[PDB]
Amino acid sequence: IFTVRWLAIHGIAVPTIFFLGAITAMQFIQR
Amino acid sequence: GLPWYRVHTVVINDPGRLISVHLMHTALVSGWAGSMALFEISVFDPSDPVLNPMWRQGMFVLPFMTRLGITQSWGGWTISGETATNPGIWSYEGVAAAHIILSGALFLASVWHWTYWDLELFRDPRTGKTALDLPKIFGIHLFLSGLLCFGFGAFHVTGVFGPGIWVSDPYGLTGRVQPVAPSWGADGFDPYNPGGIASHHIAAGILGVLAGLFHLCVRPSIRLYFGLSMGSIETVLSSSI
Amino acid sequence: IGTYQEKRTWFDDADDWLRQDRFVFVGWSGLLLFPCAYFALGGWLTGTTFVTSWYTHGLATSYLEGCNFLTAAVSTPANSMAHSLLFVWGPEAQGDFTRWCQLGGLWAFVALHGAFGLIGFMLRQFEIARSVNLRPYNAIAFSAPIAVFVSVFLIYPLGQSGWFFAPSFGVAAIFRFILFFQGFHNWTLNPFHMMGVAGVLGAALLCAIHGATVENTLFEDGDGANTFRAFNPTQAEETYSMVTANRFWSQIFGVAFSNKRWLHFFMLLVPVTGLWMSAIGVVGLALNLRAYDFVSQEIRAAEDPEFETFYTKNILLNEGIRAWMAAQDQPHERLVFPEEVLPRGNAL
Amino acid sequence: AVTPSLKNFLGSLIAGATVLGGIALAITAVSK
Amino acid sequence: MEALVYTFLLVGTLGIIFFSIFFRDPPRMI
Amino acid sequence: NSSLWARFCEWITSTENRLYIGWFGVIMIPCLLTATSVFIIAFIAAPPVDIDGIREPVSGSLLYGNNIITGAVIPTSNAIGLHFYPIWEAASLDEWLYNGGPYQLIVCHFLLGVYCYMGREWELSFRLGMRPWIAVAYSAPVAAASAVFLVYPIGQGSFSDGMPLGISGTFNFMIVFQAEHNILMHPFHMLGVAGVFGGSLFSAMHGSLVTSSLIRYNIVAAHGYFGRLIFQYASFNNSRSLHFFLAAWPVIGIWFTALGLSTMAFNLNGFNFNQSVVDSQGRVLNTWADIINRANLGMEVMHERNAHNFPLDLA
Amino acid sequence: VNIYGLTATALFIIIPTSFLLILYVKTAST
Amino acid sequence: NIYGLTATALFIIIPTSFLLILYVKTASTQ
Amino acid sequence: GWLGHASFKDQEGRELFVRRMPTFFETFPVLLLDKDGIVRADVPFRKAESKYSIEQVGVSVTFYGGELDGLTFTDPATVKKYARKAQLGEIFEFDRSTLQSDGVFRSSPRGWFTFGHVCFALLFFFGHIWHGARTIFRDVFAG
Amino acid sequence: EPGLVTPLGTLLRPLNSEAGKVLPGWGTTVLMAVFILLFAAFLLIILEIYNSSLILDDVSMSWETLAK
Amino acid sequence: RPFSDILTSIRYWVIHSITVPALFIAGWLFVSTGLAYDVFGTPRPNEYFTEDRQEAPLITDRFNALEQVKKLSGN
Amino acid sequence: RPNPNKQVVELNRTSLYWGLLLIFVLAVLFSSYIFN
Ligand code: CLA
Ligand code: CLA
Ligand code: CLA
Ligand code: CLA
Ligand SMILES: C=Cc1c(C)c2cc3nc(c4c5[nH]c(cc6nc(cc1[nH]2)C(C)=C6CC)c(C)c5C(=O)[C@@H]4C(=O)OC)[C@@H](CCC(=O)OC/C=C(\C)CCC[C@H](C)CCC[C@H](C)CCCC(C)C)[C@@H]3C
Ligand SMILES: CC(C)=CCC/C(C)=C/CC/C(C)=C/CC/C(C)=C/CC/C(C)=C/CC/C(C)=C/CC/C(C)=C/CC/C(C)=C/CC/C(C)=C/CC1=CC(=O)C(C)=C(C)C1=O
Ligand SMILES: CCCCCCCCCCCCCCCC(=O)OC[C@H](COP(=O)(O)OC[C@@H](O)CO)OC(=O)CCCCCCCCCCCCCCC
Ligand SMILES: CC1=C(/C=C/C(C)=C\C=C\C(C)=C\C=C\C=C(C)\C=C\C=C(C)\C=C\C2=C(C)CCCC2(C)C)C(C)(C)CCC1
Ligand SMILES: CC1=C(\C=C/C(C)=C/C=C/C(C)=C/C=C/C=C(C)/C=C/C=C(C)/C=C/C2=C(C)CCCC2(C)C)C(C)(C)CCC1
Ligand SMILES: [Fe+2]
Repeated sequence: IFTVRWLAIHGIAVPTIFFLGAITAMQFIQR
Repeated sequence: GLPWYRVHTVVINDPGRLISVHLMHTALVSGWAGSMALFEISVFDPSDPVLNPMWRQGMFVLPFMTRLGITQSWGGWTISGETATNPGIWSYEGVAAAHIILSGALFLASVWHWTYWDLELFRDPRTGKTALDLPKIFGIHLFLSGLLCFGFGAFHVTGVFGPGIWVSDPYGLTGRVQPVAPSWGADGFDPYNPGGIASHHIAAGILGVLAGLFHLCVRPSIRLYFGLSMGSIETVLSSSI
Repeated sequence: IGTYQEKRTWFDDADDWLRQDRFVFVGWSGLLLFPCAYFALGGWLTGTTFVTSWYTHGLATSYLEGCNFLTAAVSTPANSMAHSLLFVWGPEAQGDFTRWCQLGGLWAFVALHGAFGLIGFMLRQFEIARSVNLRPYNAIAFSAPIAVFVSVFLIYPLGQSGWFFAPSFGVAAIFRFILFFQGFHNWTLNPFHMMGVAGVLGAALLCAIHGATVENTLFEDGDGANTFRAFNPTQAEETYSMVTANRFWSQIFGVAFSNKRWLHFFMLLVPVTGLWMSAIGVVGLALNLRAYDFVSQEIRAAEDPEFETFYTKNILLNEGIRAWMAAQDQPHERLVFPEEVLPRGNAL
Repeated sequence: AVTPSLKNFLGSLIAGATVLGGIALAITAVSK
Repeated sequence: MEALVYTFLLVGTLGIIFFSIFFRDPPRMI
Repeated sequence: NSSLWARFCEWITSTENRLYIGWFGVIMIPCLLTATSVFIIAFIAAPPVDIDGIREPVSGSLLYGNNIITGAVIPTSNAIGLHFYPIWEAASLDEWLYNGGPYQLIVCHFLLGVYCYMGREWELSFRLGMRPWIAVAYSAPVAAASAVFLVYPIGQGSFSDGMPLGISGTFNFMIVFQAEHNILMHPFHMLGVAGVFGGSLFSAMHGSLVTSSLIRYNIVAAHGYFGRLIFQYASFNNSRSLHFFLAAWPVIGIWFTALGLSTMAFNLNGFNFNQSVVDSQGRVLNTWADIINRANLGMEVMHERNAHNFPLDLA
Repeated sequence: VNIYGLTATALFIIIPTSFLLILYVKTAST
Repeated sequence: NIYGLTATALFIIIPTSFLLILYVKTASTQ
Repeated sequence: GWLGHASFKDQEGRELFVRRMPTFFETFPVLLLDKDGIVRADVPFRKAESKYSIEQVGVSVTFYGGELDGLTFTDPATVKKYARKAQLGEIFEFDRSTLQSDGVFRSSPRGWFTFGHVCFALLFFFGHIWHGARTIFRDVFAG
Repeated sequence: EPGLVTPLGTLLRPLNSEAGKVLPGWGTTVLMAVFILLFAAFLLIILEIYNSSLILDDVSMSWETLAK
Repeated sequence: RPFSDILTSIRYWVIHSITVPALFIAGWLFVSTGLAYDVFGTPRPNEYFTEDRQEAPLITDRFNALEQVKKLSGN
Repeated sequence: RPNPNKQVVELNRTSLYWGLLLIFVLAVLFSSYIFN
């Protein structure tokens, strides 16, 4: 389960989705 | 045969021509040093040392000679503008002539070593082939380097036997060649502390002597010997570069 | 197991595990490449997404502040820091994180971890080449990008007053850096940059011609019009006619390649030399050793008021760039230029 | 005399040593 | 003087190009 | 035997000549030689040319206190505009020199020469039984040259805005163009830069990989090496596909950058991002785009010293 | 106009040219 | 001095290059 | 020789200082500014009209120490020339006739040494890379 | 065939004689690694002191050190 | 476990459908709650210009920049 | 004693043309800066 492929994929994916959500949220803050 | 960029590869497989070629290069370097010293001494104008110093007249090798003690000249002038009481043998012209003579001697030695390349020293008695024990050569040369470093640090910079190095005030108003007392404290690692140079050279000479003795006595490990290609002359070139 | 058939230790087991073939080749150099490159990318992204440059440069550069992809960057530290390594535990940041990010240390973090990632990547290329038993010409080629990165991001800021004058990791920031060199260093006139641009354009030209020539001299190795399918990767026969291409290019241009090895080595050699020469030029710029002016033409222009060349017009444009840009480019100088002293074409 | 900068430097050294030891422990454990 | 030097350099480069185009080594066994 | 014309056309369309004199060649050769001769003569010696049209000339000849770097063939005078200015239309040869005729002559003959050069490339491709698409690849630099020398003067309404034929002229033209149009912020210039950098990268990589695999025609080991390196297995395992990609990348990049040039020729500039990030009160916050704007403003004020006389640069 | 520039240019033109001619003649004779 | 220095340099270099080329041509065929 | 320290004061007697030239700028405009930092005078570019020109504000220069000790010039041309020469730091006398000096600055041996040795180190990096690659891959290179 | 013989060569023969001999196993590689780590720490100390990123009370890190 | 088998398995889908939206809402809250402005020190769109300075900040000394950045920020 | 390590350098006409072109192009590029 905890193979190197899993580590690489999840380490690249989890921050990616977190930052995508962050950017989508920042799209709506009024200036 | 070989392209124009491999012509010097013919020397890789025999030590004698390697010695000759290295001697030739060293002779060329010494000759350049002597010639440049003579040229700069010819061009230098010591009339005004406060508004026309050496760095204002595009001097390159002159500051390097001045840094280690050589200040007087055979022309009757010092670098501080004062008259030369006694120039002595070790003057700018003397240093240049010494370098030229060394270049010539090295050139002659290079010619001799090129002529006689087949020497029994380079052949291993086990197989009768040209082979060099690189670890032991490195040990000997490291021992020599450590000895020279310790000597320079303890006898020249310190002023016990040699003249000393150049020391100046922070604003560069009154600077002269003075002996320095080595500083073994934390301030010895301050780059602007002159005593740090002497302390460094003494300590590094001692450690280099110890390391040379070690590398002279202890043989390398087989794993390390094969991993780093210690039997090949080209790895030494890469590490040295 | 070696030459003398000796025992096995921790190093042997680690070597067997690390070099084991899989989807993601780790290798010995992986331990250096993967974390450093990962943190370089992460720092760049988290800086261009949240961190600002208000306190270091007086600019707003982030997605949070309202900048888009083109006008977002990780700005360099303030000029007050000079050449401080700017560690998070360093005396400047005193261990604080939010101050450290606010103080500009993230640029140093990204740059240093990226440089070590580049070193690890070249080591990985060497390891792969050794494993596959091939000459490591790829590492020799990759030497040039490392030289360019070292010259521009490390040596040049060290030669200057601090990290402030380093390029900032952003599109508009890179454009600012380019215009700054144009205005101040006259970087277009430096012969080393000329040789570098010649090498880069020649590399692009060689790529285009090689591709077109190979694709337009194929052998009819199959049926149909789609030639891509008429190729067996395991075949031992050449897929294009070298003789026909040689004759065509010798009759069109005048000289043509006749050796495949020499041709591909030339393709390798041109861009590497170009960027190495560019790196040497930037190294020269780091010490203000500028190929700025031609003394003869400057003297002639000063003496003769009717003497105009494109060189003098370029000099005037550089002066205008400097005067109109230094007011906001370098806040630490606190320059306040009156509107009456700024160079300006009097015609209006 | 000890200095806060020196204390932070020693903390950085021990932190880097711990990171390197963790990497070594991980590769040793996975290897066998 | 310098203009003559530049002209000589350019003429020499063009002559080298001409010689390379025409007086080339014939290619064999491409 | 055969008539005179038959022998002439056999000689022209002969692959036994050292250099192929195609039917496109019969026009390429005279135009190119004429342009070369005029360019060399003007570069070596030519009087100052009134580029700005405001009765002040600039010198760009070696015999007029210039060197190789700063020498150039000055573009045509602004007063001429887009009018055809051949030699026979000038009252005297010295007037033709003063107004800047040689630039126009060289540009026209050179454009004709390069078009016929592309045609000749196609022709010799046809005569040797090759697939005729080398000319398509060659069209990208041809398109760029046409946009630089012809389309931009047409859009701007004068030949004085074209690229001078000199090393310093290139830099002056680039600084002018960035000042007036913001070339750096255009997506097409970004695509051109990407194409050039990628061309260099792929050239170096392909050369290294092929040379390394030419042991005592590329073997499959290089594909495995590339797959292991950048984790792109099966991305390029067909030699024809790889070489087609090598040809396609820089050509497309240069096509797009030339199109961006021709687009700006008609006053369609790049992206504008000055005064975008605004404080809550309403104050403007500077951005790197604003520093680029400041540099452009500095370039623009010293653009023409004594040519303009109205506040806005409509020309 | 300085002697140094002209002599440096002349030497840089001539010496590598002589070296290359030496090597080419050696190759062609063999 | 430019005339004399240039003449001396050319007289030293060119004939020596010619002689060296001839000798290297000769020495190639053992 | 040394011309002595130059002090600039306007008609009101307020002390003014020239903004020293930073290392980046090949050419820097000359600005006379008060102790607070607000610019009080400047040279109007080349052929521009100004409200803070040297003659309009009436700036005077006094020299303390050096060759010109005690002198006080008021000619606007002289004041402008000395302000231009003082924006570069201390004012010195030069004789650009013995060596036919061009007038543009050169670099000290420090800069030349640094440039040469950094370039040599950068090239020797590639040398190390190439020779190490040859050593590690001797088998494939030889045959 | 034998090479040339010199008294200096005879004297220096033992230095180059023992060529190719190795110590079986890993030898003293661990000691080498320890010394490398110590040298890296020392170099970091030097670089930080010189960079002013590590301030020590005794050191001054300026030209005024020459005034001591 | 080829990627085809990875996609096919329903356990991966059910374990990711409870985590992916969790991460998305975590990021959305991180932006919305204002924690991003605090952790990274990015000024809020109302505190760019404080009445004390009304101008862009300019750090002066490196050693004492820790206090200077906070006093400039108004903190 | 004759040296076994004996080899001869070769330089075909293409290499000569490349070298001449390189040196002449370098001279052309750097002459303007050398003369100044
Ligand atoms: C004993 C003979 C001798 C003596 C007394 C001198 C003395 C001098 N030489 Mg000369 N020289 C000599 C031999 C000698 N040279 C030879 C044989 C050569 C040919 C290679 C030269 C080539 C030469 C040149 C080209 C120049 C001089 C210069 C000088 C002057 C400055 C020296 C200096 O700054 O060194 C400083 C030396 C160093 C900084 C070397 C550092 C060595 C590194 C750090 C060692 C690192 C590797 C080490 C082994 C690692 C282990 C360390 C430890 C563990 C053991 C001085 C008058 C200069 C000058 O102005 O005179 C014209 C100059 O430009 N010399
Ligand atoms: C192999 C991977 C790798 C590499 C090469 C680097 C390299 C670097 N990092 Mg990164 N980093 C990494 C992994 C890595 N890091 C990881 C995994 C993390 C997450 C924890 C970080 C987090 C991180 C941060 C947060 C920062 C860095 C920084 C740095 C830089 C300074 C390093 C330093 O001062 O260490 C010094 C220490 C060593 C080099 C260790 C050497 C140990 C010696 C050899 C032995 C000494 C004896 C031992 C310690 C016993 C001590 C005894 C004691 C009790 C007296 C440098 C570019 C800093 C930087 O430059 O950013 C601006 C910084 O702020 N890194
Ligand atoms: C300690 C330094 C050192 C030493 C001993 C060597 C030794 C060697 N190198 Mg290495 N090399 C070095 C540094 C060194 N190199 C550096 C720094 C670089 C990067 C530039 C290289 C790049 C390099 C390559 C790419 C190749 C070698 C090759 C070789 C071998 C043959 C060289 C030859 O015949 O050239 C003969 C050279 C000429 C006949 C003409 C050279 C003319 C140039 C322009 C220099 C002109 C003289 C110069 C101005 C003098 C000043 C030098 C400066 C340092 C002061 C030989 C084993 C070759 C090899 O091993 O092939 C199998 C090879 O392919 N080297
Ligand atoms: C681009 C960088 C680069 C690359 C690709 C290589 C590549 C190579 N080197 Mg060279 N080398 C380099 C830089 C480089 N070197 C530098 C800078 C030095 C110091 C002068 C050396 C010294 C050196 C020696 C002495 C030898 C090699 C050897 C080798 C070969 C074996 C690999 C090896 O030993 O790696 C060595 C490891 C590295 C290059 C990277 C290690 C990086 C670690 C993580 C240190 C990090 C410290 C710390 C975290 C930094 C924090 C402080 C920071 C903020 C300043 C290979 C061809 C050997 C060889 O060819 O033998 C046949 C050999 O004997 N190299
Ligand atoms: C802008 C131009 C440019 C870019 C972007 C680029 C990029 C790349 N080239 C690579 C390779 C190469 N490039 C080569 C020759 C060249 N490359 C050139 C120009 C470029 N090369 C040129 C001109 C040449 C001719 C010599 C070769 C010969 C190779 C390879 O072998 C290699 C490859 O296999 O290609 C696929 C890859 C190395 C990946 C890597 O280091 O992973 C590790 C990741 C690291 C180290 C992190 C990078 C850290 C950087 C330095 C700092 C952070 C940068 C930010 C994250 C992004 C900044 C954004 C900007 C807008 C500022 C990567 C795709
Ligand atoms: C009076 C006069 C004349 C006035 C003009 C004055 C004037 C302005 C002169 C200009 C001065 C001038 C020359 C300036 C340039 C100076 C300059 C920048 C020099 C660069 C110097 C230098 C060392 C650069 C380093 C980088 C470098 C090595 C660049 C080399 C670039 C280069 C030569 C690229 C190759 C270009 C090119 C045309 C390649 C074509 C190759 C080709 C024919 C392939 C054909 C082909 C393809 C196949 O695929 C196959 C299969 C076969 C078989 C085959 O054949
Ligand atoms: C109508 C068209 C008329 C001709 C158009 C112009 C053609 C010019 C051709 C010049 C080729 C010169 C090659 C010499 C060296 C030579 O003879 O090369 C020969 C070489 C072929 O070598 P081989 O493949 O035979 O080599 C086999 C190996 O075993 C040994 O090399 O051709 C190339 O490398 C192609 C690259 C040419 C690159 C040319 C760049 C352009 C010239 C440089 C810029 C000039 C500026 C002048 C400014 C004043
Ligand atoms: C090009 C160049 C370069 C290089 C340089 C060099 C390297 C030089 C060298 C030089 C040299 C290297 C020189 C030498 C010289 C010498 C001389 C000039 C003379 C001599 C004389 C004499 C007279 C002597 C004699 C003798 C002797 C030897 C001793 C004994 C006795 C007798 C007498 C025998 C570079 C790249 C850097 C860059 C710049 C330019
Ligand atoms: C720094 C660091 C840290 C932290 C954190 C991290 C490491 C992070 C990372 C992070 C990351 C790593 C992130 C990432 C992100 C990513 C992203 C965010 C992406 C995005 C993308 C996009 C958005 C796309 C878009 C597009 C495209 C391109 C395609 C299609 C079209 C479109 C447009 C859609 C710490 C302090 C702890 C430690 C040290 C280091
Ligand atoms: Fe290919």
